[PDB]
This record gives sequence, C-alpha cells and structure tokens, in this order.
Amino acid sequence: MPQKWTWIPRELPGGRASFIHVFEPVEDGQTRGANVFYSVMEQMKMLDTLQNT
Amino acid sequence: MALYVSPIVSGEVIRSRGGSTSEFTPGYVKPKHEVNPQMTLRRLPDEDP
Amino acid sequence: QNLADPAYRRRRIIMQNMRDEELAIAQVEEMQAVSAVLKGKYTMTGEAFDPVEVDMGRSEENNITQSGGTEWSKRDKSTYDPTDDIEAYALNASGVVNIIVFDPKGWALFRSFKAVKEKLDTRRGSNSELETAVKDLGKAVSYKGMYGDVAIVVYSGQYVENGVKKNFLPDNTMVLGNTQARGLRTYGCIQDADAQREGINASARYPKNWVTTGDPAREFTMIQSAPLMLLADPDEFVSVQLA
Amino acid sequence: NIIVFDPKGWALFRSFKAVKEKLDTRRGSNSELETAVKDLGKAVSYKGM
Amino acid sequence: MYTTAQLLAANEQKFKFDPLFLRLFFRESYPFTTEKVYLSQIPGLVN
Amino acid sequence: SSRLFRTQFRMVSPKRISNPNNTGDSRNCRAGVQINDSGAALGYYVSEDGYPGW
Repeated sequence: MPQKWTWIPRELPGGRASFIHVFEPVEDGQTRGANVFYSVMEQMKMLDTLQNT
Repeated sequence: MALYVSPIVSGEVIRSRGGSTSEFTPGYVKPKHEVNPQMTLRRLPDEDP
Repeated sequence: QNLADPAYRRRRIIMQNMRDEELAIAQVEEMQAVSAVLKGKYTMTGEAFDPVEVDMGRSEENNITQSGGTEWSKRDKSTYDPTDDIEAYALNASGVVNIIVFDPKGWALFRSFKAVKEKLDTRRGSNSELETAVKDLGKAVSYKGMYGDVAIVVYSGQYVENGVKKNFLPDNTMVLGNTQARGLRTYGCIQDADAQREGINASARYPKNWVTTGDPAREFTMIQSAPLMLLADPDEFVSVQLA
Repeated sequence: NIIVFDPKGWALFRSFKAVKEKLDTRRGSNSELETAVKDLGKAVSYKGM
Repeated sequence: MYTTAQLLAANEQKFKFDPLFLRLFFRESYPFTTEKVYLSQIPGLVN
Repeated sequence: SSRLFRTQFRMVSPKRISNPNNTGDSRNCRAGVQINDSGAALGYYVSEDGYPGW
C-alpha cells in the first residue's frame, strides 16, 4: 500500500512535550544515534557462520 | 475480466478509468403580474351587492 | 473551489486502482466456481497461455439436458407437477441436497406451474413457504423462501467480459446442491522472484508496488494469484438446463 | 399405524386428487402430510400423519 | 478563464457482483507448497 | 446456576487462531486479529478443532 508521512512537532507550542527523542550523542550534531552493535556486527556474524559450518 | 496469462512472460497494463462532466447551468422563470386599479370599480364575482 | 494536492490525487488513484484489481481477481474466481459447479469440466486458456483442463469426475447423469419429448414447456402449466421430476433428478446425486439455486429467467417458468402455487396453500399438507412477488429486485442474489427440505435462491450475477457484462449462469438452468458439500479455494505457490525470496508463495493474493529505475521513472502496481478452486465430489450437485 | 411406502410407490399415491382434497377440509381431517418432499436426497423419511 | 464552474456530487456507477459460491460451497481454502494436487475418492460398496 | 459463580475459562493455542477462510491480511485484519485504526485489537477469529482433518 502507498506509504504516507506526517510531520510532528517535538513539543506543543504551549510547552507540552508532543514527542520525545532519547539517545546518547557521541558528537555534537549527531541527530540520530547509532546502535552499540555497529562495532561488532561482522565479528559476530562470521562467528555464527563458523559455528554453523 | 482478469486474464489467464502464464506466470512467465508479461502483462498488458490496463487503462486507468475515469472522466465525465456536464453542465446544466442557467434556469429561469418570471411570471409578471399587476393590479391595474382601473377595473376595481366593477364588482367581483365575490362581494355580494 | 476546493482543489487537492496532486500527491493526494495519485494516492486516491492508486487506491481506486487496487480496488478494481481486487474486483477483477474476484470475478475470475467466481467464474471458476460457476463453471466448476455448473458442468464439472473446467478449462482455463487465453492469449499467451497454454490451455489447461480440469475434470472433476462428474458423471453424465449429473448434467442432465431436458431435451427430449416433454422436457419442460410442452407440459401443461395447469395440471402437471414438477415435483416428480425434481425427485427424479435428485435421486441420482448420491448425497443430501438442500438448495435448488436458480436462474432469474427459469424461476418464472418454474412458478408458472400452478401445481406448486396451490401446494403453497394447504393448511395441512405443505410447510414449504415460498416468496413470490420477488422480495429483492434490482440487486444481487435473492432468496425465495423454503421448499420443504430445500431452499430456493435465484442468482442474477454478472461477470464482465473485455467490454461487455453478461450473466454467469446460462439463460435457463438450475442446480441442486448441498450446503454441507465441500469445496476448496486452493491457491498455488506464487512463481515470482520476490515471492520466492520472501517465502510467501503460499498466498491467496500477492499485491505488489514498485518503481522502475531510469530518469523517466514510473511506478507499477500489481496483484497476482494462482486460483484453482475445486470441489471434492462433483456428483453431489446436479445441473439441469431447462427447456 | 404404520403405512410406510416405497420411494416411487408413494409417488402414485400422492398424485391422486383424493389426498389433496382430504388435506383441505378445515373441519373434517387433522391429517398432516407434506408434498414437495421435506426430506430428500437420503434414506427413509417420515411424511407426517 | 472566467467561467466560475461549481461542481456537484458524482455518481459512482457501481458494478454488481456477489460470489454466492465461495461462501456457500467453497468455505475452505488451502494454500500450496507443491506444484500439483491429488484428489482421492474411496468407493465403498460392501456386499 | 448450580455453581455460585457462572464464569469459566478456556485457554486457546494460537494454532487455533488465524485468518478466517485464510484470506489475505489487511491493514486492520492481520492473522485473524481484527484491529482498529490506532492498532488496538478489536476481534479474534477463532477456528474450531481440526481433528480429524476431514
């Protein structure tokens, strides 16, 4: 089915918090956080492939 | 009706439907009438003498 | 006075397109079913498609053609009774029958036999309640009441051809059948690369929507299926074409 | 009190006008029959009283 | 240009279609994994 | 009404719950679970015992 987006303010203009974004920014300007797996993904994928083989 | 095309080759794209409009705009009527108080001297069928 | 975004216009266009796709798919299966329990023999063929045949195993006596000496019309509408012939056609079915599904043209002739019209009012001899003076007009299938053990229903279903619509059932036919009669709506495995990648071949319907590459990119909307509706026992039903 | 018939033996008996007129007295018979068979397509069936 | 057209409601022209078979005789549906099917009818006529 | 309480319970395996007539899943109908617009479940299509399979 066709996919539709929608814009949502982070908070209400009256001060109410409409939306909540929670993450740990490693460096300034990091709009999106990165999962901790990023540093070990390949070294665990190859491990499980080795186990299967 | 959908066709029985074999699951190998292709399918002709059916036209997307739609489109028809019309206009019946103006309309009008005007039954003009007046009183002409000249004939008021003569008695009506009503209003007994 | 109140326009809309062309994006929303495309959205509703695609919605309508999917709707008509679903209708086109559904009418194919309905045609399958009417052919199947109308004659048993059922073949599918078309341009760019090899013909395929399907024999349910229906016997000759389950596809009785009335043509003969006194088929249905030359019988006097006044004194004759069709119930005897109904029993005769019912016995050679090997199974309980409780529907006499009917055409919208042959039911008038069936009612024309005043034997049943008088059988309606007995006060002690018939519980078969029929509904003449049709209770549903300008619509889909309509029930007509009860005929004792069997229910009377009249079908007005139409399927559209390339450019023209026409009735599913022929001009004057009828079919005795059972509610408990088992029928399968089998759907074959989808022979598509994406479907086999997803492991979703065993599906009734396969909707799809993509966009081609290249600068003049265009989207394509799809629905596909492998419908093979069948029934375990063709001989349960009896098809009679009236005359 | 048991007058069970054959599947076609009962047909000729039902076909008579006498049974139909006996079914219509409104004061002379309480017999309850059923033409336009209320149990077909299977084995033995009670036809009423 | 300067016509000032106002639109009224639009008739749909719905097309009638009711299965009456898939929900009357074909109430059961089966998927496939194989390429064909087998149908077995067991004739029981004991003497 | 023989018992003071008239409430009983049946635990149902998910194998007994599925799409009615094996129809395709929709936005609001999913694996026999009819949900609302917001996603909250509304109805369930429970299948009867399939033993024997005939």
